[PDB]
Amino acid sequence: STGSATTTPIDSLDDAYITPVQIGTPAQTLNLDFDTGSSDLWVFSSETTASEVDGQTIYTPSKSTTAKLLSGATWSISYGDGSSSSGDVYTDTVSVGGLTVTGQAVESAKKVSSSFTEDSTIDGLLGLAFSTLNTVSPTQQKTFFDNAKASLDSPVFTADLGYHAPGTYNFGFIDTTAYTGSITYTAVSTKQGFWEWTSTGYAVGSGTFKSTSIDGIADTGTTLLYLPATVVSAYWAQVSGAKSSSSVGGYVFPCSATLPSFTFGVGSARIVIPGDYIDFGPISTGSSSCFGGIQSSAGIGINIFGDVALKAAFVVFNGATTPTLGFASK
Ligand SMILES: Nc1ccc(F)cn1
Repeated sequence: STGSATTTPIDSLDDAYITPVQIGTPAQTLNLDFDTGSSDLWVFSSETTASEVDGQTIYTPSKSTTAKLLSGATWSISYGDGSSSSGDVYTDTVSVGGLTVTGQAVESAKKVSSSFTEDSTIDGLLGLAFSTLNTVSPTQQKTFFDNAKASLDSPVFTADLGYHAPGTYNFGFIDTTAYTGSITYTAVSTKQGFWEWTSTGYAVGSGTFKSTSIDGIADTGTTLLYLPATVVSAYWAQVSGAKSSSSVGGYVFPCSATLPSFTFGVGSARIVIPGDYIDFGPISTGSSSCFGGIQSSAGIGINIFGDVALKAAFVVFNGATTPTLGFASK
């Protein structure tokens, strides 16, 4: 079997991507944030605190003839940005563009933090990292990918995020028309539960490539590219007027600048992120100071190849016996 769904940026800056997911019987379509950095499938629901719901579409388990309460199961999750959610668990039918999973754990939110409330376009998340990070207690649950894997034509899923454009999440196959050249595969460590790999280096604009090992995770759930301080300092040094701002919370640059590109290594292969992908618009409405898309990972504890980097490439999350990552230019 295979699945294919269109993923769409939530706004003009590509702050996040939403993909419609069908839940329950009859189908309840919720727009979820597919996150290769987490492992909980959670949704806004009929159980979410009224004041915490502001425009999102909710899942009503009582109206699904296939929804079953998972006795005594609860979940609670905290994310890198300080956001969080928690609640109870149902098992229900979940389909992503023609690919169906019966008995998939759907975590119904009883509480969501202010950032989820404020984001009316995101109805919940669909975790695509390794099931070892799933928060369901006392019995840990599996991800949508983990449950569908045995059935897929190939044990893979692909991310093809667009820059100010629609894109695709494919399950079970590799669309050879969606990329140029070849897919270069690289080793994955699942010890932290993430799609963790090692980049062979970087280049800033037309500058010389620095061969250096950068350990990080392929994370579609993180908007920006988070790299070591030395690397990020080398990038922003090429932009006139760029500076690290403690009040804003990162590197800022004059909105009138034309940003240099950023290249990262995948083995001998190179993925080029055009400069425009690194522009995250005014720091505050009407300001001429803009927020950078490449930020330091010094406060995080891990380098993050988020949407900024991934949207420059066709990405294969290969769930074979020994999992690996594939990257191609497109
Ligand atoms: N890095 C993040 C932050 C929030 C979220 F829901 C997922 N990933």
